[PDB]
Amino acid sequence: MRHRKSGRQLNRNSSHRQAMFRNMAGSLVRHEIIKTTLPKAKELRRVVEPLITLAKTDSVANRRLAFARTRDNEIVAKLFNELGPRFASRAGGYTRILKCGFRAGDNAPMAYIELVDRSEKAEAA
Amino acid sequence: SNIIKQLEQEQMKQDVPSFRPGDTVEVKVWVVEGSKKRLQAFEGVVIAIRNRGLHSAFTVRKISNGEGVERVFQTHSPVVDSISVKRRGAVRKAKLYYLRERTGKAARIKERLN
Amino acid sequence: MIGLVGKKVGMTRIFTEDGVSIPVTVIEVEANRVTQVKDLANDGYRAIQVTTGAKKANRVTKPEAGHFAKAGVEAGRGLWEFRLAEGEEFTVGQSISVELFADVKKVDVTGTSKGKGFAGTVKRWNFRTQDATHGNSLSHRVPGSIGQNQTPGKVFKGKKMAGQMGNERVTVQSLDVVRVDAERNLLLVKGAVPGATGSDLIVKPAVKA
Amino acid sequence: AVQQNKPTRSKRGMRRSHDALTAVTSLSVDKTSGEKHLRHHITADGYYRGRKVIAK
Amino acid sequence: MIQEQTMLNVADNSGARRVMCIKVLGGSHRRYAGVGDIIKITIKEAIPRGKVKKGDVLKAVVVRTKKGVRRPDGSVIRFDGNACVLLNNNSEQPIGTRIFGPVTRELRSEKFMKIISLAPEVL
RNA sequence: AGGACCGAACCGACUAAUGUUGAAAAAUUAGCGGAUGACUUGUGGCUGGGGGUGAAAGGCCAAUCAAACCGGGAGAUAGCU
RNA sequence: CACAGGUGGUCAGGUAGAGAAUACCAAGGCGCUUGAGAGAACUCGGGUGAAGGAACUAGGCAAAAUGGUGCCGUAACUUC
RNA sequence: AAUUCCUUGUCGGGUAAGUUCCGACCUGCACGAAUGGCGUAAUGAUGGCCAGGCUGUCUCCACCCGAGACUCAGUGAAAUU
RNA sequence: GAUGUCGGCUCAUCACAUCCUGGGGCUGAAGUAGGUCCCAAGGGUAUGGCUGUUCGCCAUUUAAAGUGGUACGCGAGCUGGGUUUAGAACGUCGUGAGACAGUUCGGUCCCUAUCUGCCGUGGGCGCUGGAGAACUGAGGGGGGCUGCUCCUAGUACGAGAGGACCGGAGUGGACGCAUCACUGGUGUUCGGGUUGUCAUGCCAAUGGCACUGCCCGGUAGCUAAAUGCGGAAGAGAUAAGUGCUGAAAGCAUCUAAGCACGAAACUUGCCCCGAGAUGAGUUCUCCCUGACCCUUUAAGGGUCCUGAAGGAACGUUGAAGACGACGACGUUGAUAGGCCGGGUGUGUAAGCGCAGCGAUGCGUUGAGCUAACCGGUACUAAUGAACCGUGAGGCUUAACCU
Ligand SMILES: Nc1nc2[nH]cnc2c(=O)[nH]1
Ligand SMILES: [Mg+2]
Ligand SMILES: [Mg+2]
Ligand SMILES: [Mg+2]
Ligand SMILES: [Mg+2]
Ligand SMILES: [Mg+2]
Ligand SMILES: [Mg+2]
Ligand SMILES: [Mg+2]
Ligand SMILES: [Mg+2]
Ligand SMILES: [Mg+2]
Ligand SMILES: [Mg+2]
Ligand SMILES: [Mg+2]
Ligand SMILES: [Mg+2]
Ligand SMILES: [Mg+2]
Ligand SMILES: [Mg+2]
Ligand SMILES: [Mg+2]
Ligand SMILES: [Mg+2]
Ligand SMILES: [Mg+2]
Ligand SMILES: [Mg+2]
Ligand SMILES: [Mg+2]
Ligand SMILES: [Mg+2]
Ligand SMILES: [Mg+2]
Ligand SMILES: [Mg+2]
Ligand SMILES: [Mg+2]
Ligand SMILES: [Mg+2]
Ligand SMILES: [Mg+2]
Ligand SMILES: [Mg+2]
Ligand SMILES: [Mg+2]
Ligand SMILES: [Mg+2]
Ligand SMILES: [Mg+2]
Ligand SMILES: [Mg+2]
Ligand SMILES: [Mg+2]
Ligand SMILES: [Mg+2]
Ligand SMILES: [Mg+2]
Ligand SMILES: [Mg+2]
Ligand SMILES: [Mg+2]
Ligand SMILES: [Mg+2]
Ligand SMILES: [Mg+2]
Ligand SMILES: [Mg+2]
Ligand SMILES: [Mg+2]
Ligand SMILES: [Mg+2]
Ligand SMILES: [Mg+2]
Ligand SMILES: [Mg+2]
Ligand SMILES: [Mg+2]
Ligand SMILES: [Mg+2]
Ligand SMILES: [Mg+2]
Ligand SMILES: [Mg+2]
Repeated sequence: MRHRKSGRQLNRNSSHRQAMFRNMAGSLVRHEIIKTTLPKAKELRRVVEPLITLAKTDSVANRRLAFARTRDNEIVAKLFNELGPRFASRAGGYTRILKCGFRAGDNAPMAYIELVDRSEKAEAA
Repeated sequence: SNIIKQLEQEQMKQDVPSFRPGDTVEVKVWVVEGSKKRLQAFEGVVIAIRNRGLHSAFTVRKISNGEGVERVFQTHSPVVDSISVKRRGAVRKAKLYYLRERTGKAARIKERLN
Repeated sequence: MIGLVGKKVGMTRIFTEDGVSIPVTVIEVEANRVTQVKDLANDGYRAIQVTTGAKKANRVTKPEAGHFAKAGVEAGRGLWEFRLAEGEEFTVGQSISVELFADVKKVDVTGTSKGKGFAGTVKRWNFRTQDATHGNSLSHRVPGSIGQNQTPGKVFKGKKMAGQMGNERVTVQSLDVVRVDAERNLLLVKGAVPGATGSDLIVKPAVKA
Repeated sequence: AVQQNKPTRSKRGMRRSHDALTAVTSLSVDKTSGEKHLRHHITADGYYRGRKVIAK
Repeated sequence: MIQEQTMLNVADNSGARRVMCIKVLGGSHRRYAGVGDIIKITIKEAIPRGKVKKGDVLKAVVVRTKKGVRRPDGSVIRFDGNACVLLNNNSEQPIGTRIFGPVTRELRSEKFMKIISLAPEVL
């Protein structure tokens, strides 16, 4: 059974699933909005939303912690410097999921995942 | 869960002394020695602590007559009268399950001076 | 005697004065308001229909709402009937408390078991597994032979086979009634009861010894 | 395990009784774009619940 | 949790050192023996001039187990090894005159009364 | 020194599971034997069908060898279906 | 067959290593031409298991186990 | 006994219990001297038997990680009748 | 123009010529224990050594270790040890090739389930206007085992030795269900230690890979070894049996009339399913109150207007789940995620300071981190809407009411 168990396997092993969510949580922080399949999108929320909760407090530890979680200094920068103080007031729920259509080649149900308070100027550059 | 926590703390002990793994405790327990109700002691190393409110337990190991004897005490049980730290133990891990394969001289636990 | 509808809060323990741990199941039994009294003249049998707790006004349909309306009681999560002993009498609207079991020694608890989903013969029927090795071919948990030969040349009805396990009506009998607390809408019973936390139960006084 | 008799065309037609599709009845129109889109789905021009949410 | 083929140490001066459980007595298909249940044993290792010899088939009361006994409060008592006490085949009484190691208060019953007195420690 | 020892490449193929409308008309995976020798391998050459070759299993001789394949006698014959 | 098979010779970076083993890497080359979900029985392939330890079975099949270097030390028998 | 039908021969050993094993006897249905007899150290992916260790082999299954199985989209077989 | 063989495993189902438990007649039955027969099929009915063995012998249990049928049940369920291939040997037979119904060593077990059957689970329509609940209970299934000790009583009984009936209490074995509070197992999503190597410039910290690299612990969950509960008592009608009254047959006679008893079998009783119970039942509540045309004029066909209750959809989901189904919630909102506080688990993070040549230690510091958990919180997402389903519902008769 699956009684009270949390977390999708997404037809991938632990190490793969982890690295995929490390890259994806990167891509979102960078482009502030990404298109992906709805199940992945819904799981990405459990990865990215606490990274921002970290970035709300600037510290050497917190920075290294988020670093070990992202493995990209470009992302840890954007987090503590920008997003943290952007979502400074906001008590969770830093992302939004917009269901779009269905992918061609495989009929997967797609979605957009964006940062609640989006910067169209940081997203393009 | 709210009702359950209410029913549990009203049954919970308030006087429990602090002890951690490594510490050598002397559990004074209520027993019926045939036609008598007296206190028996069980002085041994605390090798495990389970923290679960009312359901909190702990494992005490002693080497009685060459053989190892562990006892699992339910902390909030009325059976358990007193708990007393006889020596403060110095260990790293929270479960000293490795000790079960150690004898006499190898099994010694350093004193925690602090 | 009548029964009361309740809710499974969960299992805990009770430590006695003589240092014994009684394993208990906390049962939240709020008041059970009568919504219909069934009599021989109108229904052909004697029973009381009751409701308990509350239900979202928007979630209460026009037919349900009106049924409750007639009784002059607030809508509950559902309705359950209890057959009346010769003599037992109640009025519509009359509220029943867990204190009904205040002097009932043992009770029978009817719940809805947790659902295991599709279960194999090994779990479902306690079938013994075939050999793990010694040349066994893709036949470890399988049910083995399911019949004879030309005679009868069919599988008999009721054959123990894999299928849906759990999530069904289950009664546990003769459980010791540990505590009754009106003020706290509580019932304490020795031993486990069917169902998951938060599911509905039915407490009735023990039918057997 | 194969068949002993050819199943008939009626039997084929029978097995296929629950094979029919379900027309999407969930189409709504956007109060701003005047665009058909699925219920709880962004429009082809990136509109959702009247606001332009995606710039695509 | 003693069963057929389970080897046990001896908690007495009966002469036996190692005994093997050959049958869990006390009911058809009975699976396990626990602290205070009678078993049929075969002596596998024995001292040169003790009361019993190697190969002797007889009975035994289990006194200590690795699984151990439970108490009304939930309290467990685990021992480091499974050990029994040799019993006279028909009399179901102790072959030894002395008991070694600690035993539990579970034994206190009229037929195992001897064992708890002689016993050095009772838990 | 050695048809010496342990062990990769290389040469084998003892066990198990899988696979058995296979990934494969003989494999894969884990373990296994030999590994300076009667070792192993590239290229080219000789031996042809009652014939070859064979540390011999009727083995092998181009995916079925107690007598290869192709074509012919040929529509052999078939008291059999 | 765009097939887990078969196919002779040459080359031999770094750290660890006895090594051409193995592990991670370099240069270089690839993710194997259906994907998305879900997380039932059952099958394959793995990880861990309380107490017991061959009671399994035709048979310890299969697992599990052992595993390196140096030194100490090593029985019957023997063609030494 | 790779040989013994009667036969699980008899005895001794090992085990709680041993149609196998080891030792012994001889009544060899139907051993026997290069169709070699009888021994033998070493060697053996050889056959029988025992012990320690070891464990899901078993008591008696549990839980977990993966590839299928199931659902959606694309492609799209087979034996048989 | 193929019905796979012994034995095992897994799973069984029936008979009763009954192994145990139950009732009972005789006994060469004192008691205890037997012997024999009658009734009885409800449940129960060992594990090992040896051998391929079934069987059997043996060991040790047990209340018992039943006898048979089911293609000597069961290979499109597994095994392949026995037994018919091809290799080889011994004995024996034959000049020989070879042979044995003699032994011995080795030796390929395919099949994606169309029909029936069976286990689960849905879709349709029906039940006469539609709809939501709660029931009734025709019927079907499940279950049904038993040891030991104690009281009566060391009494009846017996010369003792011994040792009960009836009835009552307690505790087990085996089996079944449910549960996760406890003891635990697992827990590749939590925390720590560590080996090799590569990377983040480097130090310091970290991450990747090496079975989760190798390990130590462990949350929720699932779960057995864990801990609750069950078999019943009672009622009815009986079996074999035991009798009361009693003729036929002045007597006798359990039987012919009448009457009292009598079993784990049977019907109830307990548990589950259950009105497709088409014989489609009941109870309560809810919803709908426009016209027109045509024809073969009738339970006729169509059009306009209408679109209720309800169901469903779509979304967030669930200790519900293959899918379907079932439950919770959808802003008048805790349904999921996030967020806050707590718990739990791991075991004193980073950084800095001090001690030491250094490995390393100490203080800050029970630190840091912490999944599925408990208590909260609208921060993100659950949108106003659509679709199916209608528009007062047949005739006959009776009883009321007009
Ligand atoms: N979207 C939506 N919200 C609801 N809230 C309550 N009922 C409904 C419903 O049918 N649809
Ligand atoms: Mg896939
Ligand atoms: Mg890895
Ligand atoms: Mg109900
Ligand atoms: Mg479930
Ligand atoms: Mg088995
Ligand atoms: Mg196979
Ligand atoms: Mg297998
Ligand atoms: Mg068959
Ligand atoms: Mg028939
Ligand atoms: Mg050599
Ligand atoms: Mg090669
Ligand atoms: Mg290989
Ligand atoms: Mg070798
Ligand atoms: Mg070698
Ligand atoms: Mg050549
Ligand atoms: Mg030949
Ligand atoms: Mg001619
Ligand atoms: Mg011809
Ligand atoms: Mg390809
Ligand atoms: Mg290599
Ligand atoms: Mg184990
Ligand atoms: Mg262990
Ligand atoms: Mg051992
Ligand atoms: Mg055996
Ligand atoms: Mg066996
Ligand atoms: Mg092996
Ligand atoms: Mg291994
Ligand atoms: Mg043996
Ligand atoms: Mg001999
Ligand atoms: Mg060789
Ligand atoms: Mg045919
Ligand atoms: Mg009879
Ligand atoms: Mg007779
Ligand atoms: Mg029977
Ligand atoms: Mg007997
Ligand atoms: Mg047969
Ligand atoms: Mg097969
Ligand atoms: Mg031959
Ligand atoms: Mg034969
Ligand atoms: Mg009826
Ligand atoms: Mg982590
Ligand atoms: Mg460093
Ligand atoms: Mg029903
Ligand atoms: Mg420190
Ligand atoms: Mg927290
Ligand atoms: Mg109308």
